[PDB]
Amino acid sequence: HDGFQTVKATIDWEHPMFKLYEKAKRNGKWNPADIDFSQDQKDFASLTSEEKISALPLVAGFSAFEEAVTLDILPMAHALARQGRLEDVLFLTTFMHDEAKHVEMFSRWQQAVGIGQMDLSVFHNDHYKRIFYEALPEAMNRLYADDSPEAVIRAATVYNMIVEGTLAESGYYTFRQIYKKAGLFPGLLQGIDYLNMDEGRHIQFGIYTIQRIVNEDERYYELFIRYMDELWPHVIGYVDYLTELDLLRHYVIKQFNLRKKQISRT
Amino acid sequence: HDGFQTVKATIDWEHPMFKLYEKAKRNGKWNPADIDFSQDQKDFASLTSEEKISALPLVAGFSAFEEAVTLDILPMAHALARQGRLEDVLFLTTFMHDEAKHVEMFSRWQQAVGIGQMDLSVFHNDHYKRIFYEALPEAMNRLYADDSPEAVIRAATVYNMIVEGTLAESGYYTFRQIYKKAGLFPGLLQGIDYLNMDEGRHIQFGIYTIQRIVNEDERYYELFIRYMDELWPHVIGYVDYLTELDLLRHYVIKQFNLRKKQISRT
Ligand SMILES: [Fe+2]
Ligand SMILES: [Fe+2]
Ligand SMILES: [Fe+2]
Ligand SMILES: [Fe+2]
Ligand SMILES: [Mn+2]
Ligand SMILES: [Mn+2]
Repeated sequence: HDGFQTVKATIDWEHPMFKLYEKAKRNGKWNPADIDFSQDQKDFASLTSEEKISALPLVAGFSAFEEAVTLDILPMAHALARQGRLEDVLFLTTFMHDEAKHVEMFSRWQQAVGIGQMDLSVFHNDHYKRIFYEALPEAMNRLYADDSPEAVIRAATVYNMIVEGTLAESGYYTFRQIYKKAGLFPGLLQGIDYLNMDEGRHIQFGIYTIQRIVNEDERYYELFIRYMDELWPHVIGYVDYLTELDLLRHYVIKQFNLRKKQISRT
Repeated sequence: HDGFQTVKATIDWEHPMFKLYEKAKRNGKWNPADIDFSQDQKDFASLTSEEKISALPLVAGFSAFEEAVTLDILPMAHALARQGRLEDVLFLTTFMHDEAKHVEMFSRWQQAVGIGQMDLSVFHNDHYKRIFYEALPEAMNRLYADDSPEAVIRAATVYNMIVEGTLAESGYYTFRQIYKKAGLFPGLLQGIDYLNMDEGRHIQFGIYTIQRIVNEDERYYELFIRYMDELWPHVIGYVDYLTELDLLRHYVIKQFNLRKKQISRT
């Protein structure tokens, strides 16, 4: 440690990520342990065997979505801390704790409805593993040895713009539509609503991070777009697998294109 | 990623660190942004120039205590995550966010009373830097390449048992005594009270971590005691410097001996 910013001076109170940190504390009070899952248990028990296995593929993708991102944000926090970006780090403590609650929430639902013992790994095909078992952890872990603008942009693209901002967002939108209409799983849907509010902040961090790097050299804009496209085939290839197993497809394309539009070449 | 625990099964609901994580969410709602510092500003302004410089040495040690530990817990989170200790990681998200609030709180006080511009690095002597600029970050950063029981015990000893559990605890106890008696700085003291409640949980993580490793091989008990003693000279050497510049001394010895007693050879 060369010194400490709050000894030499203070926090930068006007920093965008300090402002996001403040919002996260105000809006991040929900506790998954407070959700009543008593009705979700009766709902799941009421389902036919065939109706049961219809919910499980998305729920397997969910618990893994959340456990992966809980573990995989730590190298980003390390890299930004090493660059002295104290406000970013403060914000990322709320990011990481949010992901812990999301892991917790889905595991509490599984336990409540009685599928905790079932191994749901069956429902991750080849493209799902390419992203969540491979390209996500490789891009994040890179940052321990290579924190170049190229490496940070790629980490933020894979994690924030694709995993959270394209795939997970579409999955939760889809799952909510379906079961809100059925009147089923009110505990889980309240959980997803809280989760979606959290993830609004997470995507803003990804946008800020990519944009501040693009703002130094528009070459990085073309890197951003290329990594986005590089990843699309596996994004859709997981959708197809679930399908083979419609609205999920349409919303995913929309979200992917929206994320590109939130980054400006200049 | 080999798999995801909450896909294959669930969280271990009975794990001690899951229970500590639950407590942290219940008891970790305070927000430093809600503290009224209006009276602290008038108090500091009322002090004579000489009374002012009496508070500053401890406050410089404080803002650095907290900024160092915010950054320096990340390698422990990485190491335990790599070992698949999901419940420990969940808990450590509350640990890291608590430290962010502690950094924030002290920086908000400095800003409110009008010392934010002053560089307080003057008040870290040689032993303070040995611990906080050197031995703390080296022991934590080691865990990126060496997560052996020896390395984890040493990290937990330096960070949790010495930095937090011996020095910071004694400093806050001392500072509170003094100013509570004077009727001064009620905002700061409310901040320290909240901070002290948080740090109760942090020390329990350190104890759990050391004890679970000692429980595999009592050789590690003698390592624990030796690292504790290795560090004492610099612990007291910072006390002496502040003194030269009494109750702080007495409480520090007590806390040091208490921390050893919380680890059992068997
Ligand atoms: Fe997220
Ligand atoms: Fe395919
Ligand atoms: Fe702490
Ligand atoms: Fe000395
Ligand atoms: Mn999430
Ligand atoms: Mn602290």
